[PDB]
Amino acid sequence: QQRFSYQQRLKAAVHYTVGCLCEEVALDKEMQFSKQTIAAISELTFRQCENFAKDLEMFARHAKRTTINTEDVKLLARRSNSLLKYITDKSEEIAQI
Amino acid sequence: SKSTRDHLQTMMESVIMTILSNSIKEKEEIQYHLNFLKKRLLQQCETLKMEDLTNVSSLLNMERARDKANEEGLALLQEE
Amino acid sequence: SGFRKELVSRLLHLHFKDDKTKVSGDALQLMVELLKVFVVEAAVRGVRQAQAEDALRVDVDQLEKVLPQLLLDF
Amino acid sequence: AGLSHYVKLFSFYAKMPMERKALEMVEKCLDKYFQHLCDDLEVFAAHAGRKTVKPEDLELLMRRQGLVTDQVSLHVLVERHLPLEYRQLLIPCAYSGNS
Amino acid sequence: MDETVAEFIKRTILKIPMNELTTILKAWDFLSENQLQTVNFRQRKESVVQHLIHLCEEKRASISDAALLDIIYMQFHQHQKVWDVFQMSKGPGEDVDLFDMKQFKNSFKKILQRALKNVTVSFRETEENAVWIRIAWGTQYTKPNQYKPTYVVYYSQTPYAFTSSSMLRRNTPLLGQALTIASKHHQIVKMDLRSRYLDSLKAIVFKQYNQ
Amino acid sequence: KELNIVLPEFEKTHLEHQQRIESKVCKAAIATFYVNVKEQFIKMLKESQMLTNLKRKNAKMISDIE
Amino acid sequence: KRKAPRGFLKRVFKRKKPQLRLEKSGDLLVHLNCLLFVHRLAEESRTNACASKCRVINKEHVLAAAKVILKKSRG
Repeated sequence: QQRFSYQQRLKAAVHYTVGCLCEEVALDKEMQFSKQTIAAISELTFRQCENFAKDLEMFARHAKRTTINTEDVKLLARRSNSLLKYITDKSEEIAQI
Repeated sequence: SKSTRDHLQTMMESVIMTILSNSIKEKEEIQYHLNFLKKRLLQQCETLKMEDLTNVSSLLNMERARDKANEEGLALLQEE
Repeated sequence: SGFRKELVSRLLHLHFKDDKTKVSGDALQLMVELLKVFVVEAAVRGVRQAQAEDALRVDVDQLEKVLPQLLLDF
Repeated sequence: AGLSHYVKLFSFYAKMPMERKALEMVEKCLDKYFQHLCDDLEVFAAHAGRKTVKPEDLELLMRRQGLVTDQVSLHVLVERHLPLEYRQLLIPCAYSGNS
Repeated sequence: MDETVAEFIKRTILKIPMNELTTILKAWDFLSENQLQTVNFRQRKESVVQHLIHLCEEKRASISDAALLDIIYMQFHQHQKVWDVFQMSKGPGEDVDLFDMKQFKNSFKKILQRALKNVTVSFRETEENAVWIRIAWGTQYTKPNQYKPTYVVYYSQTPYAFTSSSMLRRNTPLLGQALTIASKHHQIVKMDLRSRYLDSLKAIVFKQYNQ
Repeated sequence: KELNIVLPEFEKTHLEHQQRIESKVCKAAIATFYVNVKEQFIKMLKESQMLTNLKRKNAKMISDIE
Repeated sequence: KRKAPRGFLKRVFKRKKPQLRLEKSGDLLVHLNCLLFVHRLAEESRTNACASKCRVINKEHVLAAAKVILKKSRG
């Protein structure tokens, strides 16, 4: 009752924005994201953000802290060297803001 | 054909997904509509594959295309 | 464009098991960065396996094929 | 050495015959595993602020493999694999002097 | 290096015993003398069946000689898959003055793919003047079935063409049909010799056993 | 056969729900859901057409053999 | 085989990284790390050998096993 009323609105929000991103990438590589494709990619993003939420709290707990710092999301970028080098300059951009 | 109708509930839940994306200002209204959709589930599932049906239907479609090719081949060769 | 502040301000806070644990705005925008690039890399990996099959459309089956690696390294 | 003992463990962990040139590839696989474990441990400890690495820095890396969960805690996995004297030193027993 | 081609090669390699790896593999000529030293034949079975299949992965193996490997396998294992014996018979007239190997390989494949359009017919003209045909059957609706082929040993100018009695499908009246059209004969007749020993059928039909 | 009755049963449900509708935007959402159900019924009709095409192939698997 | 090496594990830890202070029983815990690593590798090699339907583990199965196990076992 709270489960439905919550997850409905969260996946609706994320799917709205990833539909915007699908129109955003569809022009980069001149492809078309089918309705089942966008639905699957949004739900994959959601079930992986599940592990993101499981991740970041224990990442703070590891260093004996409650809040999420930029190092906690730095180890999030640690998962791959490619998004390591990506999120490094995006974090420098965030610090620019 | 049960898992077929849960995959039905999955895809018109993707339709739910898109309408909720465009209709985020109707949260209670679409929650009522969601209860009525579970009602649709309980209503037609009781009375009475799809992805596999679609893929094998297409596969058999080009198989029968190859088949009418074999038919024009065999019929014309038998005719000559 | 991308994930919005109002989007990740609620989506990430949905799953948190403690009510007093939050995400800061500077960190929230980095959640924006990584969740945007999450769709981006999921999409390019799907497009790449489609190119491996030389297809114009990406379906559910190849996504399920990459999940054992998609959730694995990404 | 340690990798040679580990492929000996592979013989009774795979429970099915192997080849020598394949276990020499498991040699480089174990070295390649450690080339990630030693610099994943360094960063997990560096975020923890400790130049040393302590056990709890390693249960987190366990969670990163995901083979430790809420159902299977860190103290559970030591039970199933390490021997008795090799497990006494990690998990605290109770003698009013818990290790 | 294809579908049902690399796998078919793998499935026909382990069939042969450990002794006759070199003897069979020298015949189909995919492995030139340089490639034979790369694979060590004496260690194990699954090692050789994996490195040998790799040597045709780099050679880009095709079904045309993948069936040929099965042909040389059968030439050293002709004492299985009990052979039928067909007997051709021309009418009154002169002999077949033009039994070209090229023309016979063409006139058999043409008639066999005229109706059985999806087959991999692979001839290997043996040194005893006996064209060793192998036909992987399968209707137009299906791919050619290389799991159970029907080897046909048509002795080149002889009326007699031994046939591996594998399934005796609706193709056995077309197997004789294309055999009697490619070779310029008129009638196909299974003489009702059905023996598993091909080198023994050859002596019996040609009366070469006591001569 | 049964698909004709199923389409009518699905269509009656849209009207039954629209009898209990509350707002105009909810009516539009219901119309979109009805279009989605029509697409699902079209998928079911495509499955029936696939059964018919498989029957044709079975006839085509015998005509070619004949 | 019921064994666990103290010395070689610490030597490997020192060789790969000259700056660390693996604690009194942290060697034990990295040995458990590799225990579970090799367990995962063995079971998923059984899995992908069943995928190839090969009765004996080979190079191609474990090569695909590396890119999965050492990637998820990575932090």
